[PDB]
Amino acid sequence: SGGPVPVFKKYTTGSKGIWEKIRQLLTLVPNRSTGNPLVKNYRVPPPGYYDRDHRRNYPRLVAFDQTKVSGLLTLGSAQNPRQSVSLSSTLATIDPKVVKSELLAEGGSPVVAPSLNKKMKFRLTEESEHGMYPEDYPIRIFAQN
Amino acid sequence: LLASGSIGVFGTVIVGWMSNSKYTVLATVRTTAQLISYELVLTTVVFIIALIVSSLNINVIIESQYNIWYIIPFFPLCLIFFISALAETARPPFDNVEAESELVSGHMTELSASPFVI
Amino acid sequence: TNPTAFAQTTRYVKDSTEMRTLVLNLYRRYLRHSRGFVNNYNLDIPASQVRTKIRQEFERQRFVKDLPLKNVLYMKAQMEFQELVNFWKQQCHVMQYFESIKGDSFVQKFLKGAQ
Amino acid sequence: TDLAKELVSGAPKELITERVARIYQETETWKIDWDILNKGNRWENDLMGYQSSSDYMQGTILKFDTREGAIRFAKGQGWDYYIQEPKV
Amino acid sequence: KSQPYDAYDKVDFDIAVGTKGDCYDRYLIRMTEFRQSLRIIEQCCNQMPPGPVKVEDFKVAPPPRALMKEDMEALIHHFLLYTKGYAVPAGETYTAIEAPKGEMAVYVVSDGSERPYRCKIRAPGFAHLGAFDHIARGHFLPDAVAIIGTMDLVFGEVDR
Amino acid sequence: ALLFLPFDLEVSSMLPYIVSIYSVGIYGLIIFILFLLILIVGFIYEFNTKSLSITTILHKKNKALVKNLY
Amino acid sequence: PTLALTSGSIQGTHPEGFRLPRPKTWEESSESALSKATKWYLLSEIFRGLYITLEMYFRAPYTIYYPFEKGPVSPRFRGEHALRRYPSGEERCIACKLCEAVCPAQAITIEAEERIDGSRRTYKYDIDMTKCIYCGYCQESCPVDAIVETPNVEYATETREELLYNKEKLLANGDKWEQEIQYALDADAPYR
Amino acid sequence: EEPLPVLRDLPRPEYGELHAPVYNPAEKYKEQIEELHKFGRYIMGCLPKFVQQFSVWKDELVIYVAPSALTQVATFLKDHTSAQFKACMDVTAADYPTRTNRFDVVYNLLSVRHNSRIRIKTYASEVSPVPSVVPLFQGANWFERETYDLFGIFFEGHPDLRRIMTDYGFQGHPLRKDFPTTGYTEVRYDAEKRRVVYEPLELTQAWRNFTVGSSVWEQVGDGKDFTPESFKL
Amino acid sequence: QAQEILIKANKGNPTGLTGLFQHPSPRPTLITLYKATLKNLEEKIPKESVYRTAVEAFTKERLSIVENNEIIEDIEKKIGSGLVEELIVQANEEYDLIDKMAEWKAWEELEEKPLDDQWTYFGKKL
Amino acid sequence: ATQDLPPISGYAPIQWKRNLPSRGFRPVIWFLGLCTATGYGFYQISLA
Ligand SMILES: CCCCCCCCCCCC(=O)OC[C@H](COP(=O)(O)OCC[N+](C)(C)C)OC(=O)CCCCCCCCCCC
Ligand SMILES: CCCCCCCCCCCC(=O)OC[C@H](COP(=O)(O)OCC[N+](C)(C)C)OC(=O)CCCCCCCCCCC
Ligand code: SF4
Ligand code: SF4
Repeated sequence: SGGPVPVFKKYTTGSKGIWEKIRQLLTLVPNRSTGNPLVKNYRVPPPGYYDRDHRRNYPRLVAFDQTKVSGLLTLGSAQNPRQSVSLSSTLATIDPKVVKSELLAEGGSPVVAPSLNKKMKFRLTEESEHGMYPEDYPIRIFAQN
Repeated sequence: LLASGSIGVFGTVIVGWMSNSKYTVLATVRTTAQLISYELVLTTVVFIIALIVSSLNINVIIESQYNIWYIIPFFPLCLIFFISALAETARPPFDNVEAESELVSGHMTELSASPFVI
Repeated sequence: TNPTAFAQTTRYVKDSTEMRTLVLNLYRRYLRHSRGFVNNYNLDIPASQVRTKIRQEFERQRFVKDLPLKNVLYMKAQMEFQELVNFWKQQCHVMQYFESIKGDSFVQKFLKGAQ
Repeated sequence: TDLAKELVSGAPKELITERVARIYQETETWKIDWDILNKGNRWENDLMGYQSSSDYMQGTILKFDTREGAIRFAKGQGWDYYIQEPKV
Repeated sequence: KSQPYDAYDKVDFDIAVGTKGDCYDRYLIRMTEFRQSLRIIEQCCNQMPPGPVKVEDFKVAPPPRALMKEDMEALIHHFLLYTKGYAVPAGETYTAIEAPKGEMAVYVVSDGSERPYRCKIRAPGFAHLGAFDHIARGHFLPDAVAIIGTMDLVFGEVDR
Repeated sequence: ALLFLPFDLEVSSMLPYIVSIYSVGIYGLIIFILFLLILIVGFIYEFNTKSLSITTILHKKNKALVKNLY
Repeated sequence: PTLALTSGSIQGTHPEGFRLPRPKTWEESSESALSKATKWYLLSEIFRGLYITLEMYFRAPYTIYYPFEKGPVSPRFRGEHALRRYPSGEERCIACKLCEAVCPAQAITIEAEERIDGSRRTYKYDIDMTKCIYCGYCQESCPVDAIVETPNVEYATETREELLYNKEKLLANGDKWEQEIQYALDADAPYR
Repeated sequence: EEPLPVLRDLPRPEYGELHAPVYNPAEKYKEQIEELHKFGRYIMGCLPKFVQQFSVWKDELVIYVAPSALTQVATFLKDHTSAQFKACMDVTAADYPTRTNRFDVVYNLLSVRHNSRIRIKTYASEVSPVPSVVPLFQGANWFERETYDLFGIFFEGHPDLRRIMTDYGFQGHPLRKDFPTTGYTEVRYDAEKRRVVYEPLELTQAWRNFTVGSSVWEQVGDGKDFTPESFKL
Repeated sequence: QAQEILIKANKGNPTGLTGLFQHPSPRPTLITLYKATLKNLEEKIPKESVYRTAVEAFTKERLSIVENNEIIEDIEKKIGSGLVEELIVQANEEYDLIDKMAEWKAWEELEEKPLDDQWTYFGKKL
Repeated sequence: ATQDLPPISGYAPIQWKRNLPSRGFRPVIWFLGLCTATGYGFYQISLA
């Protein structure tokens, strides 16, 4: 948790002597550093086959047109079995009980657009948690819950 | 002192006048409407000080502050004077005369060499 | 959103006759702004010269035949009108637009290098 | 095929007339490229030996799929061309 | 969050949402993006795992120089990587990431060749500048600067 | 700009009272306050009508969408 | 079970308390009228803003004094292209044309032939430093570390012609910067 | 009042043998491929007349329609509450000269509500117009102008279509395959004319073509199928 | 019959999302517009059109859930498609589509058939 | 050992939440000071 941190826990140039106590009396926030890095620590020493293959097994490119689309409702599926063959005529003459299981899900209810990530669930947070602006500021903070 | 301030105000509005119209004449109705308005507030502040000493002589005004400095009684006026002092000179934050991000160099975009120095 | 000055919707015209009348008005629009093009771009050629060049431009390609290619030629010529009238092309491009431009015998081309 | 599409492609006048495009086959697909210029295709720069050029179509090659597809394109643009039949 | 990628699911951070849709709100969101980004940097430093830094497939990555000059298989892939390049299997893709400006995405078509066929780049600054007319209408000339600034325009990205 | 001319003549006409604030005594002070209260009504009038505001009427108009079922 | 029955999702579910509360009116402000007026009239936040700026006036500036001092550099720094050389004196480069192929900006021009001794070397090797992007594929492509980028950056020239580096100019730098390139390589050996 | 540590002197773990897992990334899309196939079938169910075909690559869904059927499908994909694709992120194109309709106009849509993206792909020729999606999305006003400028595609119904990426008075549409990468002309300054003038192209060094030593062999094959068994014959 | 249904208000309390004011009397107005949707299907869209079946699959489902719940919060939570103000928008713009979809006759056969080579990418059939 | 890895304990937490504590006396005190400064000032002017 990123609470306030004293000056002597930040790798920066500090104050030595009575000037430290002068600084802590004049500066508005005594736990802020000057920002100059620590010369004594910061950058002190300078910098001086098939089992493991997947590209060849990339998912294939298969296109589903009106001809093949009609075949799933009539013949069924390759898991649960049941030229130009137009779909529009098939929808005009076919059993709605085929529709309520194949062409639709959960009793004809329309299929909500598939989420790119299901677990994107948000919750509204509060000031004492995220340490951000108080309530009057015109933003709100969301989290992943 | 106040009269000579007015002449410089009229001196500035000449800068953005008739020298084509790209950026100087954009900041001349803007300029004139600024250092006109604050010249009211600056003038009133001066007179209120002169009212306290009943004199229009700067030496009398200076010599009459022996036992008190008008920063103590007239602290609001000093802020108001300085705010008006900034705006009259067109210094920032009241610096839309030469609005660098808006009017390139403001009214001095045409000026170069000696006209700029003066 | 607010469209700019001298804008027209891009429409696929499905008539031979309507395109004829659209072009005719367009040619007048160029001639109406003949004085402006001289004063806007500070062209060295007088107003009559620009109309002469505009006429040479319009006379040049009046014999096209394909309607699907008629709309494309009307669409882009509209852009040329819109770019020029709105004063968008720089001064140099208009000066060089009118500053562009008989062959030589085989001996002349043989000697220097031909192409 | 009958369309004068050259007035919409914006290509210079020299492509229609003074340039020749070869439709060849290097082993399953066909390609189009323009034959080299008579002079000025490649002259040695006298400063650093760079291979200078005035031909702007030297670096252009179009990968096609079928022969008739390439011929359709060449007629569509109004391009002069010839076809090189590969040896069997 | 919508499409996690590159060890963003592992870390935790809070997104910021405004309420008024003006420049001051977008400022607060951008300032919050400072601290939330600094929050992840602590997590990335702490949670750093060991191991390799690139895929150990010589066909899509150069082999180490200690091994290029020792192993005949290593030198061949070094020679082949830098002259012909690796070939991308055919397909098409549109991957969008949270760029600092916004949604930046590339549309890439692979023609089975070592060179991409089509590379369209979605620049977040491109679309925002289009909405300048909708946003700036009715404001004053000084407000034009404020609107441009809050759009975070970088015209190298706009005119890609 | 036009309203600067009145208010500037008001301020610049208070000069006589500055150098004579003593001798005129209370009588001048009561006259001086009246000379302002008359000009305050001018100040009050411009305050109410919002004459100084630049105003934004040419744009920033919105409406509520309403279904018109038939 | 999901909300597909109602054509909704758990995604479409806004969090509890998503909707805004009622906005305050003038009677619901914590700071009294006098308290707000004093902050407003006396410029409380501006004066605080001034003080914090004055804090930085008593801090050490970050400025360094070029050219008397330089900023830090790393052993991986990509600067002036340079052609290296063996200790025995023979050129490291054997004219792959790996150089001419990788170069994204096509700034490398190589022409080679059999030397007199027969060992494969190149007689032309030109870099158009005005065309180069200092990408770094020079250094990575070499199987003999013949072309490397020195940590130098101060070589600006009056005439652009001086920015076309032929072989001799590249070889001159390779000798002139050899000891420095030793610092760079021997400090970056483990990570390659 | 305590001294700061030195991080270089902190104790560190020692790591030896590495076991980096090597498994097909396509496994994490096993459900994603399954979800999207139904949704495309659903759209074809709701639009038998317009949805010619569709295909799903990993977590991406593509809808192919004719130019006539473009605005109709995009309106359905915007308003229909099952698929609320309110934002049109990208309007792109590409050139494939072999086919009669060489161009391939793309439409990437974003659904903030349902958290998904779709791709409407409608072909276009050098002369066949495409209806503008401005009446649905005003955000394509600048994405279409880029497509017209770089391809010449004629967009039907654009409120104002013109050049947005090329120079004023530029000739030709660059992103075509027949357009040379170096262009036809380049500019310079001519002192006598006292202006910057266009001139025919001249290269001191021509663009060397290194594609000649390309691959002559096959690189990638069919691959491994991952189609969910519910979408097979 | 001359009626007026309030789609979105132009004043009042904000609803988090900018430019989306709080609807004064949403719950019956949602019920009215939801009911008017089912009337529009019965007049324009044929029976076999799966778009018609897909509208009722959630219009009846949601509209029934709205009536039982008398708290505005509970209407959103169980339907799970955002705020109440947004739920008005979803119902309204879906109503217009029923008018437009019937005009298009999108229940018919494929109007324009693609050519042979159109949907093949780089020679290999998709 | 032969790489860059964070320490076993990691590092101490960093400060990242907003930390802007206020300063100065309450506005009433500043207001009261302004009155006294005026109240004392007009006593000195009046004496003069
Ligand atoms: C009796 C008491 C006497 C006090 C005399 C002094 C008064 C001064 C002005 C107070 C009112 C004011 O600064 O107002 C602020 C005004 C107008 O703000 P507004 O339009 O009302 O918006 C605020 C709406 N609120 C009420 C909801 C918050 O704009 C400004 O930000 C002006 C900024 C001026 C900066 C000048 C810097 C100069 C620094 C000088 C020292 C280094
Ligand atoms: C001799 C004086 C000269 C200057 C006169 C004007 C000063 C400004 C204060 C008047 C307005 C007011 O009332 O400010 C009040 C405000 C806000 O306080 P709050 O939010 O209620 O505090 C919260 C709750 N506490 C009280 C528990 C903390 O305080 C300030 O932030 C004061 C700013 C600090 C520095 C000011 C001086 C910096 C300039 C350098 C001069 C030394
Ligand atoms: S550094 Fe890169 S771009 Fe520059 S010359 Fe070398 S390979 Fe080419
Ligand atoms: S990679 Fe090295 S050896 Fe090969 S051509 Fe380049 S510099 Fe010469």
